[PDB]
Formats: sequence, C-alpha cells, structure tokens
Amino acid sequence: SRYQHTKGQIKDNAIEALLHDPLFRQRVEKNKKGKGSYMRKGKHG
Amino acid sequence: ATVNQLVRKPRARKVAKSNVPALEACPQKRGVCTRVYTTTPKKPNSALRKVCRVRLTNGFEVTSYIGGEGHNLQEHSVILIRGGRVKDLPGVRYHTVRGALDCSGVKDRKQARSKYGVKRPKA
Amino acid sequence: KIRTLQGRVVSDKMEKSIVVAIERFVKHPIYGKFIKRTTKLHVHDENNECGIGDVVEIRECRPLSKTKSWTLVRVVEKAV
Amino acid sequence: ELQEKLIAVNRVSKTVKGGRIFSFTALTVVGDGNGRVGFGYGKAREVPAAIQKAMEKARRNMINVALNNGTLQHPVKGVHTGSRVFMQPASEGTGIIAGGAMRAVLEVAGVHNVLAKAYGSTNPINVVRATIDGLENMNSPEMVAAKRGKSVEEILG
Amino acid sequence: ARYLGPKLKLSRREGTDLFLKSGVRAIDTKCKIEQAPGQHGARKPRLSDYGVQLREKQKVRRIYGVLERQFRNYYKEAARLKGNTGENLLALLEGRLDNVVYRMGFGATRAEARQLVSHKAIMVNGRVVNIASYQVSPNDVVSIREKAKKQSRVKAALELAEQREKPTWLEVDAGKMEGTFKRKPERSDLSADINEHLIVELYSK
Amino acid sequence: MVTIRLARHGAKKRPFYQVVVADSRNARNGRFIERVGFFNPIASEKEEGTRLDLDRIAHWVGQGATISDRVAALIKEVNKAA
Amino acid sequence: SMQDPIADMLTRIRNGQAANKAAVTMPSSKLKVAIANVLKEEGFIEDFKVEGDTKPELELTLKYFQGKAVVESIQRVSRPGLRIYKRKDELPKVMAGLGIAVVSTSKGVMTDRAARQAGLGGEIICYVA
RNA sequence: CCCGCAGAAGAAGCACCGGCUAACUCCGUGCCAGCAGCCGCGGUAAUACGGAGGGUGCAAGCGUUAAUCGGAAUUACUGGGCGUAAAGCGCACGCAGGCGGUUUGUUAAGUCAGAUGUGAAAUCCCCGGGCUCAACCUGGGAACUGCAUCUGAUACUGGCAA
RNA sequence: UAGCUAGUAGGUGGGGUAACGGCUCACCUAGGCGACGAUCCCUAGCUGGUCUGAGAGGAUGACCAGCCACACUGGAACUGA
Repeated sequence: SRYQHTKGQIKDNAIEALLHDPLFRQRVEKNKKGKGSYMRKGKHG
Repeated sequence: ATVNQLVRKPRARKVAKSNVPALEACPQKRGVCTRVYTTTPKKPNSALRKVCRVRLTNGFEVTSYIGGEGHNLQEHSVILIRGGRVKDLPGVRYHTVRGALDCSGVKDRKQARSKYGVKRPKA
Repeated sequence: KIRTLQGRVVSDKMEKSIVVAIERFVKHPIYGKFIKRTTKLHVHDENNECGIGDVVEIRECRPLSKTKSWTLVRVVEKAV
Repeated sequence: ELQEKLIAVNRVSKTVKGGRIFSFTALTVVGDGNGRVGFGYGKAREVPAAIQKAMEKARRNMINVALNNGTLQHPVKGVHTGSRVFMQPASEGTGIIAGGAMRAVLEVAGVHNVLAKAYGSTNPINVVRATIDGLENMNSPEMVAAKRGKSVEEILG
Repeated sequence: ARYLGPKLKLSRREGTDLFLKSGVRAIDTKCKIEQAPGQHGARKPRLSDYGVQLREKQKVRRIYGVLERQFRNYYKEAARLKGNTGENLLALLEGRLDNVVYRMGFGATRAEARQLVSHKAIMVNGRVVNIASYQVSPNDVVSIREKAKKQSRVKAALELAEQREKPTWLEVDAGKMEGTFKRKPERSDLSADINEHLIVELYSK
Repeated sequence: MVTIRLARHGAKKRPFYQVVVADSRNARNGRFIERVGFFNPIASEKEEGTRLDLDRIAHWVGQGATISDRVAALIKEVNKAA
Repeated sequence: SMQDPIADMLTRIRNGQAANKAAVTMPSSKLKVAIANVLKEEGFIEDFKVEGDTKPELELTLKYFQGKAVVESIQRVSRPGLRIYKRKDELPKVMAGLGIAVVSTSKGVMTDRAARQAGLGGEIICYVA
C-alpha cells in the first residue's frame, strides 16, 4: 500500500527526498543501564 | 461561594464536547473511502501504520485507521467506520470495522476474532 | 372571604386604570435563600381616587382589556 | 490475635554522587480487631527489612477506639494534610465499604459495617493518618454523658 | 446456563472441597487438592485485595451452582429485604429447591438434585416443579413422585446422607421420602466458613 | 355519555378488567373519571373474584350513567343474595 | 459590621474553649439569654450570669472536664445571609443524637429533642456537638 | 397443561490473561508486522505483537462502538477555592440590591402545628395475591417532597409605633 | 441581542362572540412592556415518568397514559351541539 510522504510534489530525486522524510529519521534506542536509563516502573508489575 | 452571588449567575455546568464528531450519536457510519495510504506515527513508536481517508455518507471527510494485518481496500471500497482514537497517529479518531461491507476479516486469526471480523473455522 | 392581595402602585397615569407591583417573598429552589420577587399587575379602579406610589388592595375578577383582569378593593396608606 | 497487615510499599530515591540509591518504604497497620489500631511507616534498603521495621513501629503507636460493638458512634470527619475523609456509623450498613488504604485500617480496627468516603487527596500515607485521626476524634455516649446532660439515659434519649 | 465442565477442578481453584464431585465415595484426595488448578498451579498467587473478594464470591456461586446474573438478582433482593444483607443472601440460596432436595438427602451431589428437580421427579407441597430456583417457603413439604421413587439412585443417595451433618432447619422421613422444610435457616448453622462479609462489599464498588 | 365499562388491562392471554367510569368518547384504556372496581375472569377457586363499589355505581346511575352488558352482568353476579 | 450578634456569641465560646479561658463576657440581649439557658441546662456551660444595669453584660463561665474543652465544636447554622427553617420531622440531630441542635420554636428556644416532644420546629440556630 | 414412547440421545460459545483488573508459559517475528482505554509494548530470551498449550471472566450469549449519569468534592446548595499552584477589581465614592445593634408593644407577612380541598391512573416503595418459579400481571397502603384555603402558636425574621 | 411597541397601553361608544375582552371599528388620553432580561436569535412537543446517584441533583421524556399540535403545501370557510 501507498505511503503519504512529507514533501509535496517531489521533483528531481526520487530517493533523496524520502531520506529527510520521517520514514527515514534516525531511530535511536534507549539504554538500560546507560546515560538515560531511569525506570520509575519497568515492563512488568 | 457566597449564596447571594449564586442567585445572579448560577453555578454553570461545564460542557464537555464529543471526541468523535460522527454526526450526533450513532455507533457506526458508512464511508466512501478515497485515498488509502500509510503514515509514520508520532514520536516514540516508529512503525508504518495503515490508514485511509473516508468520505462519510453525510458530508464529513475524516481519516480512519485500519486495524489488523493486511487489508483489501482500494480507492473506493465502501466501508464502515467506528469511533475510537489511536493516540499514535495525528488526526486519526476512528477505526474501521473489519468484516463490514467491503473490509474483509484478517487472514488466519485464531484468537480475538470478533474484533477483526473472522468467522469461526469449520475444521 | 374573598381572596385578595396587598400591593403598591407603580404608575397612575393611564385613565381609570393603574399598574401595581406586588412583592412576593419566594424561596429559591436550590440555594434556599428567600428572593424578593415582584408581580406587576394592571388593576382597574374608578378614575383617580388612588395615585402613584401607595399601598393598595386588589381582587381578581373578569377581564376588562388585553390585560387588567384585577380590580381595586380599597386604598390603604395613600401617597404622602 | 495481633493481626498485622500491609497497605503500600513505595520505592524512593536519594540521588547521590555516583548514581542514585534506592530504598523502600512500607506502610503497615496493626490492630487487635477490637477497638485498637496502630500504624507504623518504616523504611529500609530492602523490602522485607522495611516491613518488619514498619510492624514494630505499629505496635508501639497504638490508639484506643471506643466502638458500638461492630461500628462507629456518629459520623466523624478526619482531615489530615490532603485527606478530607468522611466516615459514617452505618447502623448495620452491612460491610466495611471504604476506599483503598482506608479500608485496610478499618478492617483491622474492629469495625465491620461502616460507610466511608475519602475526599481530596488519596495518598495512602496520609489517608491512614486521616482515619486514625477520626477514630480518635470520635466520642461515645459513655463519654459525652460525663460532660453534658450527665445522664446516659437522658443524653441519648 | 449450567457449568457442566470438570467440577473437581473448581474445587482446586479454592483449595476447598465444594462437595461438587464427592458423592458416593468418602474422603477423596483424588485430584491433588490444594496444589494445581492448571499448568501454573504450583506457583503461589499474591492474590490482591480484589482477588480475595472475587474468589469468595465465586466459591459461594460454585457451591450452590448459581450463575452471575441470577446471583446478582439474589443480592439485589437481599439488599431490599429487611435485616442483614449477607444473611438474606445465604437464606435465598439455601432456600432454593435443588438445595432443599439436596439437604433432605435426595441426591448425592447438588447437580444430581438439580437434575432430579428438573426431570419432574420432585413433588413440593403436592405439586411437581421443574424449576431448581424454586424458593421453598417455611412450613412447606417436599417429596418424590412415585414415578421416580426408589429408582436405585435416590435410594443410594439417601443412605449416603446418614454420614452427613443432618441439618436442623428441616425434618425428613426418608422412608416415605417426604421432608418438611421447617424454617428458613440461620447463619449460625450453615457451614460457618463461607465469608459473606466479602460478597456484600464486592457488589458495592 | 358517561358509562361504566371494563378496561382490559393485564398480560397476554391473562386478561384483567378494570370496571371503570368514563366518557363514551374515549378509548378503552383512555381517560376515565374514577375506577370503581375490578374483574378477574380467570382468577381461581380462591378468595377474590370481583370487587365492585356499588355505592358509587348507584351514585353514577343516579347521575344517569349507562352500563355496558358485562358490567351489568357482574352486578348480576354480585347480587343482594349472591 | 456587627451583622450577626448571635454568631458573635458562639465564636466567643470556641475562642474561650481554645484559649482555656475561665469565663467569657459579651453584650447581653434577649436572644442571648435564651440560647445560654439552653446550654446551661444541657451541660455545655456552667452558671451564666447576666449582670448589667443599663449596659447589660452577660458572662458565660465555661466548662472543662479533664483538662479538656467540653464544647467540641459549635457552628452557627442559620446565619443571617441564609435563614434555615426546619419542619418537625426535618429537624436535624448532631453526632447521631448525643450532640444537640438549638432550635427557636413557637414555644421559645429549646433543644432539638425537646422540639420533637413538643412536635413543632422552627429556625435552628447552632449545632453544639 | 397432563400421560405415554424411544434414545446421552438434537443443543457452548465469546472476551480476556504486563499494571489498573480476576487469569501464564513455550514458539514464531525483531521499533518490522502489529497492539492500545490510560501509562505505553515491539531494537533477538516480548507473561503487552502473532500462534499454541493452560487459565480467568460472562454464558445463549459475549465483545466493540455510540449515547447518559456515576466515580468527579472536576461548577462544590448539600459539598471547593483565591499569599506563592487557576484566581483580590489599581484605589475609592456610591444608587438598586444583600445584610443589619438594643428594649417594650402590636401585626402575623415569612416561619411553625393542625385541618380540608387537590396533587389522574399506571409508575417507584411496603405488605400480600395470581401464573410450576421468575420476569410479568394484580389488591391494599405509603408516597406524590407541592399549591390553595382556614384555624391557631409568637421564639426568630419582616412590617408598623414608641 | 439593549431598548422594543401604533390596535400599540388604557378610556368612551357602536358592533361582534355561546361568553368577558382591542375581538373589532370610529373618537379621546399617551401610555404599555423592559436589567426580576422586554426585544431578537438558536434549540425544542409538554407532563406523570424514565435512566443514573447514598442523597441533593444531572441527563432525558421511546413503550404506557394525560394535554396540545398538525393531516401534500399555503389559506379560507361551510355543515354541525
């Protein structure tokens, strides 16, 4: 199925417009433990 | 406070508006469904969520989420719309009833198949 | 005894007729405070035997105009 | 016959130079089941070492309550710091139906069938100080006939 | 309506002999009681304060064999009755017809007496009644029709009740198989271990 | 014309009539002046089959009230010696 | 601006009970003596005296039981912004019978339990708990 | 409705199982597919996805959606607040309004007590009765918090006089 | 939504209705309503009730019954108690 992208009416490049689109934003994950790992309640209980 | 001040302007009841403007308290609405697509969610989730815009039969033009795995909608495919936001996509306040008027049930559910519109398997 | 209401005249000058405010002392439904509310009535009399701003005595009768279904009984405590 | 009981355990922090050091705070309420309550807060580095530290505090902090043999005397209010607790004698109102952390102290109190409601805040540490404020602020016709009327048969009726 | 699944499994969720299977044999230990209601039975539950109220409501339902929408109509009737609600509740359950047939001695279990009521075999006050939820008033007699009298099942179940408590609130002849429901039962008699304290509180939230 | 007629309340296949005084130009269950008894045709061999306030029915006949043929037959059932 | 003199009587009692004062003096009035005669006869106040010739100044000697205030609390109910009139069956009861509620009835000022026995209500005044 | 006939014979689903909230493990998949009421799950050892075994809940129903009230003391009369959290007009004078010190008299308007007329029936509640029981139908009572009238009571409030 | 009102507000007299009446007409007085919300705009059949809530309230008024209203749209009368 289709994808409703950000950049309305992409002209030239058909692949370097989507690279800035939030489909290809940088997925950064969370640490544990690690500079930024506070729980407050974890996955269970 | 001050019971004399409640005689001039009475203690006015707070009005709460409806989350789903689906035309005045009806459970489902049938929709004409132009423009089926996918959209990326808001910040923490990062999936590719399937969602269709829908021309409702009264005049409203709403977008509506399509639950379940795999669908057969295409660019008209007149379907049925129930309420309920998805909290994850911006502007989506509805779901589609899987198993109603064009939107077939999910392939090979075994658990929780009233939702997602799948008949009980004969075998 | 006939049923009858005290009152006080608002305005005289309408020619053998007179308008009377009747103050009724009614409790508010929810809040329980007593509110001084007013019932204005067009009241029939003869020509000018009562004036503006004075206590009055009124009884209910047959209609006499598009309003003015009440009638003077007597005039107590005339306008000073 | 001592009937010790737990209500809530919480994890608190201290946040020191290296990381942060956690510790656990219990909240227990004991009571004989007849007119006596008592609560102790208790806290330690580890969870079971906090609760038995909280039980021993609850035994030495007991309050006497005079009750009508299964219930309260009169509708008493219990304000303490967040908690506008109302609790009503409910003359065989059939069952301790009170809110969370307020149901806990009252079932070990000895009362069986009162009504109640917590207003305002609902912090378990405060609402259990709130109802034990109310059960101390309640007085019996054995006591109010020592001040006013001076006759238990004339004070009540 | 009825449960009719495995019924000695319903005991192990309580750990309590709910007298469901028990019947002809004596003391069972034939299910690993107190131990394993399923796959994860050997684990101990924390059983929060909602769980101690629900598992006491389900126990009183699974004893008398009453579903929820009917058990909620007993409670809604027990609240409007004069007096104690948890004692009005057990009086309505103990006064059911299939309960009275069980208490007289007719039927080894309660589900047997439910079938023995349902199949037109129980004659209460000179009339035949299908409904196991028939509410037996005090000073009523209740017996067996001779079409189903001494039919090899009521005979065995009657002698089996000689080893039981022999309840106070009813007399039964058991040779003529006609027992008189004397009075409504009192809470001091009936079993003293079901905690109706909790059932009144669960419907209030 | 006022009339003393029945009303047909009750359930399905279990009729229960309210002998009642009403204007003629109203419905059977419609606006009535005063209820003046009841009639249970399927009652039992029991205590009560029919009450009928005859002091009001004599009062309304004295005003000139007609009586429908069932209600007139029920006065022939609640007789001076029956 | 001296709107309710009767609530001024009651707030001098709580502030007397709180401050452990021996006695509390106030301007006297006809209605003050009626309410204080109730509290004397009911057991909340010892020995009111109304010593005053042209400026009548009544004093209420307060009552203390252990080292403790006898009056638990006393709330002016029918304050002059909101008059509260009660019917016979509608008459309240404070602390489920063991407090009292001073009501002003057609046969004078009396307690709630005396106005049930008389069988007539009126303007309740205070809730002496 | 009753009797007789045969044959355990024709008759059990739906939701849920991380926390709230009763009920858990294995496998598959790897911020993908998906879930979701809120907080949030999924990045290779997912009790949260999907399937499986097990369990819990309700049961000829079970869930979703919608609407309403409830919880919500979250418009607070009952029953909230306003130094700093949302909130004291920048400060005054002041009409209408609201409130009003103290004693005697009279008035009885508000108030209170009683009576009478009415407040349709059904409904709701109580005690009973009838369908095998229940739902249902029904008898009697209470209620319908009210309004009008008359008879009093006079503490308090209002009027009027000192 | 701040002022609306000219048969409008009242009077006298004729007429009209089963009946009082600006209901109507001629003449005279210039009033009448309005911050206790007239006027205008939006919405809506009304009540007993129903649902909820411990209550006070809040929401609603399907079935059942009482009242009103309308009968393709707009208007008019005739007959008739």
